[PDB]
Amino acid sequence: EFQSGSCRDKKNCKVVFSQQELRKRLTPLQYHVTQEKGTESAFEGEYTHHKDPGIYKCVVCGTPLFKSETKFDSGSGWPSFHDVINSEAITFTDDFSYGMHRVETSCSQCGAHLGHIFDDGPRPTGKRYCINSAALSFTPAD
Ligand SMILES: [Zn+2]
Repeated sequence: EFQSGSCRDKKNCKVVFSQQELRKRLTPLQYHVTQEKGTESAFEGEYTHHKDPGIYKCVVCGTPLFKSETKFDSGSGWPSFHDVINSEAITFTDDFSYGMHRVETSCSQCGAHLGHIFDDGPRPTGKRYCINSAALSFTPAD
């Protein structure tokens, strides 16, 4: 009666890298977050206080995820966006850890763990995509 598994669990990701390639190409924190559903510490991420115009992509596979124009300061300690470039890029699953309910967000293309989505976001969506800095790469606007 709930949603579970990324495309890695289902062994049907469109993009698959070997763990060996990812160990070299990602920092230990980026690897832990995206590959082991880790969470960076509050305010650990470069992109938390970062307001330059551009596009944030999945740090693993490069799929575009978030526009700078939806980024906002949630005071939470992690990057926060009120919308996604398009929802087909995200796998939403139910997270029941710690005796609470949250919706985890993962990349639908490679399965990377990104973060969570909450209902305390600003207008116009009311959504907060709460995303690890270490799950993202940033491409500055032209
Ligand atoms: Zn990805």
